[PDB]
Amino acid sequence: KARKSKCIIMSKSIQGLPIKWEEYAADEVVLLVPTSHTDGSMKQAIGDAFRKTKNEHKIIYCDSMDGLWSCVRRLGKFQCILNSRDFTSSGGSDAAVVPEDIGRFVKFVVDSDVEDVLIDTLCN
Amino acid sequence: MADTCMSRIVKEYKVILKTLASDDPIANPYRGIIESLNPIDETDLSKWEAIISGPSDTPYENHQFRILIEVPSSYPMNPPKISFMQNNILHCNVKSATGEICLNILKPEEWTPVWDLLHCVHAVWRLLREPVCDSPLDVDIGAIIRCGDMSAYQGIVKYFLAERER
Repeated sequence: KARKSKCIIMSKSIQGLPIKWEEYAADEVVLLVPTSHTDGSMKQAIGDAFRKTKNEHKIIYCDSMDGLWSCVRRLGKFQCILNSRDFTSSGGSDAAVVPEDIGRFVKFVVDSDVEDVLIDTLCN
Repeated sequence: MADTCMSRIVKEYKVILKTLASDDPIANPYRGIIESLNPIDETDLSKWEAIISGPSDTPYENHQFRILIEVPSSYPMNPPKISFMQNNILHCNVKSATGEICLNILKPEEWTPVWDLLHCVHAVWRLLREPVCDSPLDVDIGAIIRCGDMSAYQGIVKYFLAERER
C-alpha cells in the first residue's frame, strides 16, 4: 500500500516500459530525463499522464549527466532506478555509470536489464 | 550604544513605511520586488520580516519568499543577520537546511553603514537573479550551474518550489 520515494532515470528502455503512469504521478517520484542520451524529447504519453494531474514538475530534463547526478544527490530519494545498458557503448552492464559518490544520498539502487524487475520496483 | 541603534531603526522604519505605501514607481522602486517589510513584533524592533517576489526570467518567478532579519544592538556599525526560512529555497549561495545566506555585502570586509534594510533585502533579491557559484553554499546546485546544465537548474528549482506548496 505505502511506497518509497523514487528517482527514475528515463533513458530509451525505461520510457519504453508499459507502465500506467497516471497511477504513479501522484506519489513522490521524480523523472530525470537524460536528453544527452535520448535524441528527441521524452515520450508524449508520459508527459501527458503527469500534466493531467498537475504533476508536471516531477519531470526534470537534463542537458548533462553531471547535471543529472547532482540532482539525484540533492533530491535524496529512497530509490534510484536506472538501466546502465543505455549509457555504455558496449551494450552490457557497467556499474561505472553511477558515480561512487551516490551511496551517500540514496538508500536503494536498482540497475536492471530485465523488464519484470523494473516494473516490479516502480510499481511496488 | 543601543541609543544610536534605536534612532536609526526608527528612521529606517519611517522610510520603509513611506516607500512601500506608494504604488508609484518613482517613489517605490521596489514595486514587485519587496511586497512587505515590517518588524515581526511591533514592540521588539530587532527582528524583522520581509516578503519578496522572485525575479523575472528565473526559476524563482511567481513564488513569494519570507526572509528573517536580525538586527544586532551594534547596528548599523555591524550588518544585520539575514536568512530565509528553513527548507524554503534552493540556491548556490543559500544553505537550504538552515536558511543561511552568503551575501558579500554583509561580510565585515565590505559592510558600509550607509546601507539600510531595504538595500539589503533588495541585495538578497538581486542575488536570486544572479548567483556567484565560485564560492557556493550548496555545492550540488553550484555544480549544476558550473556545468551550464540550465535544464536541470530550472527543473530542480521549479520542482522544489512546486512541492513546497502541496
